[PDB]
Amino acid sequence: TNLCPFDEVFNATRFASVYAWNRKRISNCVADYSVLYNFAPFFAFKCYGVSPTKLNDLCFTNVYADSFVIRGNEVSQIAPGQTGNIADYNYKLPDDFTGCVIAWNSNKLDNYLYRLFRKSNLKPFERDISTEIYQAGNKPCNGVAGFNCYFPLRSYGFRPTYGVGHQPYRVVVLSFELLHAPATVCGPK
Amino acid sequence: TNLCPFDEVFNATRFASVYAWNRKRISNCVADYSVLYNFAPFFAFKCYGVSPTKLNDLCFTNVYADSFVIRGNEVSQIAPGQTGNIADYNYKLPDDFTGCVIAWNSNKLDNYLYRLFRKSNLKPFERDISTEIYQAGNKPCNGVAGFNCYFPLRSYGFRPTYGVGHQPYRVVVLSFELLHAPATVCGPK
Amino acid sequence: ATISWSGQEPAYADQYTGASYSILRDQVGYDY
Amino acid sequence: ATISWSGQEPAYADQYTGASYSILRDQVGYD
Repeated sequence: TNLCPFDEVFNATRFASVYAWNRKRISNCVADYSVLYNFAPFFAFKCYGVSPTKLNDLCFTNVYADSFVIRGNEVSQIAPGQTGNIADYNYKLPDDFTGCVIAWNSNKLDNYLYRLFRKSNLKPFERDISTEIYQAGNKPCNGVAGFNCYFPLRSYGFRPTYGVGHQPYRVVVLSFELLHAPATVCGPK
Repeated sequence: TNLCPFDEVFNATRFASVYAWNRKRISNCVADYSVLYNFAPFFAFKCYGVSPTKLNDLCFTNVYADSFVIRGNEVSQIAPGQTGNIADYNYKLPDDFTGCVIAWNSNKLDNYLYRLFRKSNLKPFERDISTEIYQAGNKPCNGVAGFNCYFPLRSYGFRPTYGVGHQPYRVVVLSFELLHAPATVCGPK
Repeated sequence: ATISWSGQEPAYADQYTGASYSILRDQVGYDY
Repeated sequence: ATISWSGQEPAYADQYTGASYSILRDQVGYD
């Protein structure tokens, strides 16, 4: 019993942005992977490292799930560390990290935001919710937009039939964290 | 002897603006290169290739002077072979021309506008008036100001008692050109 | 017809060796 | 206070590729 929400947090309406995610910890519960492992058609799957066929057996201290609506072909960027504008600015997964990502296209379901380049490369696992002015030029722009003054974030709102490769994708990342002295959170019996 | 007129164009009451700078063509006449230099105290007479002799020996087919206004720390870009949209996005001179640049202060004398992002750089010697809204993002602003959509023009403030760097003074660029149909020239006294 | 190139578990409908996967169910999975 | 590379005489009060050094009667130029 006491199944994790899983489906609810995955079938959730009004999905969040991409530059500003919402890391949700999943607390002590018994989580069957059948609904995630097997689904309605489409709904691609891309799981690295450790595989469910033995996660059904072993136990994990705790897990985090993050959700976002990244569009385009850059869904390849969520993979072992690859240099690409999405990766180093809309956060990069660490190489040693062995969680799994599941993506599928969203057109029937769907004004949205997309993070622009930062002043420097960014380490994994920190949010960059931030509205300031990017200082490209040596001349301190220190205010409203001008030469080398770019306000981050972009949009693609209301884009029906923009191209089969351009359709709105959405993807979710799961990370299994094993802190010292495990407590709970096992597989189904 | 219909002396070639310079007092009216330097001592003009309404000096116009850098956004819409009044190009003034001067017809055939005889100049007095004595008032040109040693003008009112303090001024700039930067030029490239000007010895007074070859000015006074003979005069040329025609001349198209230009006049405009900027603050203190931007007289670098009016000189040719320079970048910086502070003046590049409003003016630009070729590397081959041989005119002069004249500067004089107007703090005592004194709403004015400022050029801002333009779709692309302009060659030497065009004209651009544009109330049409500029865009730097993907969403078409197509109307009033919005995300990434800004008013294409900006003011100068002309605030008195501002800093020595942050005060305006005006500039006239003088171009001497000899063109085709040589049988017009110009005659010394 | 999906199929898994990584030596095991073919997949049926109605590249590169990184690790264990199950991908390319849609048309996004490949690059060429 | 200002040395002219062209060798012509500067004007007495009471860095780029330029030709005439009958200039710099003001504090606009120089570092």
